[PDB]
Amino acid sequence: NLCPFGEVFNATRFASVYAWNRKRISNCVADYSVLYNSASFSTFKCYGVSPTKLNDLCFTNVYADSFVIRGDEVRQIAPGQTGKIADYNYKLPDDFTGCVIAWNSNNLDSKVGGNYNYLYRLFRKSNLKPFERDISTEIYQAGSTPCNGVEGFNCYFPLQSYGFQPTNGVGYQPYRVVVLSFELLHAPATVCG
Amino acid sequence: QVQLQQSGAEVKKPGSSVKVSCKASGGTFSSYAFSWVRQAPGQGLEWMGRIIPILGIANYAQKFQGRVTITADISTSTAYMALSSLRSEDTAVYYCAKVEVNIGMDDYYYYYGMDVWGQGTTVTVSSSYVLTQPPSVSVSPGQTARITCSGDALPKQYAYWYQQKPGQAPVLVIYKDSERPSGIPERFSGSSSGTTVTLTISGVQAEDEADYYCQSADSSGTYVVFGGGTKLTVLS
Ligand SMILES: *[C@@H]1O[C@H](CO[C@@H]2O[C@@H](C)[C@@H](O)[C@@H](O)[C@@H]2O)[C@@H](O[C@@H]2O[C@H](CO)[C@@H](O[C@@H]3O[C@H](CO)[C@@H](O)[C@H](O)[C@@H]3O)[C@H](O)[C@H]2NC(C)=O)[C@H](O[C@@H]2O[C@@H](C)[C@@H](O)[C@@H](O)[C@@H]2O)[C@H]1NC(C)=O
Repeated sequence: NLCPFGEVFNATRFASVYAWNRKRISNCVADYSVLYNSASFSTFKCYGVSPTKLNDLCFTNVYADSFVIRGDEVRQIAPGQTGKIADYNYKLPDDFTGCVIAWNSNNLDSKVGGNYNYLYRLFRKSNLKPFERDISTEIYQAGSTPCNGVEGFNCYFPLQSYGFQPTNGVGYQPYRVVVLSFELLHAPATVCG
Repeated sequence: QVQLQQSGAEVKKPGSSVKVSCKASGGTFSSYAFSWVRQAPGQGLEWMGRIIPILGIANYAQKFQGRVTITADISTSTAYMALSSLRSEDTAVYYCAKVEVNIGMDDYYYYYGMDVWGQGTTVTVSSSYVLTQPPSVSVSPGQTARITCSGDALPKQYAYWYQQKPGQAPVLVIYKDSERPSGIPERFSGSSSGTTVTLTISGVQAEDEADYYCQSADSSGTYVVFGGGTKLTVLS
């Protein structure tokens, strides 16, 4: 009857940015007042459609992508951006229809001594296309020597750990990101206000 | 290393219905996804629809409104494509090819491109987004040839190249914009810049003389599309 927005935001567990979870939501009336009019949203930008008129819009299908990144990396999530996240981890098209919402999660996702349970992809031989996710651990071969599963010697494991700690500046603190995409396919519409 | 043996040839009158079935032997069926391409006689490759069996998700090209329906039986490890309201224009060879896919434990799937093709099934009956591909390029037997492929959705989606020698099923030689399959030799190379992709053949042989088609999906990624085609013949 209602879209499970509460399940998506207020969840006990959040995935790392490289293995970003996607949940397809469909056949549910959506109340966007709670999402739009909620406290502690460090970032909330909608590109395709207006948040004012968001509540009365109607789409075929809506996807909720959710993951965790650093504070300095929240700016990269926008369309047509570049970085080690926008290129090797999570990419949005320039025809983006939807919203990006983020909030400060320093209490939940930062353990004293370092949270090494949250990772991102550092090295990769090609930008991925939008909405594509690579979970592989194949070693990045930087040059002549074939890696062959052995790291070092111009060969590294391709994922780095964020390493959150409580005593970190806001920019180096973890943030919880939820990206909402409106598929608007050539089919019967199923979700709206 | 998985093979596909599609069913035998069929003949029907206009208005009939044809079922074509390609058994896939080897590997694990639930891991793969399948799609269907038809080759009009003497004309380019044409995609109809794909299916992901383990999720039971299938989408078809918009030109076949409801005539075609794709299904599969994981129990039998076969894929069924069924066409109805047959017409003469439907006369073609129908290929069934394995799409290498990625399926997530959350509702995520990304389709990629067709790596393994079936022998083929010839069926006879009688009674808005495009990839722009140069129709034909010729090149000298020691030189290098560059074939382009241009659509406005190419930053959003990947591109794949298939080599169709005459009287042959297509063979994937370049995938994911610029990747090298284990089979195709080192001379084949790919590259993408903006809304332009090129296929590169180093020191082209006379072996490498065939039609080449670039396949990529819609901006939405819902429909795949094929290039008009390119005849590379190496001039003597
Ligand atoms: C998930 O929701 C819980 C309930 O919060 C309510 O639902 C969510 C969806 C949202 O609409 C909230 O606005 C609602 O209140 C969270 O636990 C509750 O969090 C509230 C704050 O949102 C917290 O109130 C606090 O009260 C003090 C006053 O002493 C005030 O100064 C604070 O600023 C704060 O407002 C409640 O005490 C708390 N309730 C319970 C039963 O635990 C829950 O986690 C919490 O959220 C944040 C704000 C911090 O309090 C965290 O330490 C805490 O885990 C939500 N998130 C998760 C991940 O569980």
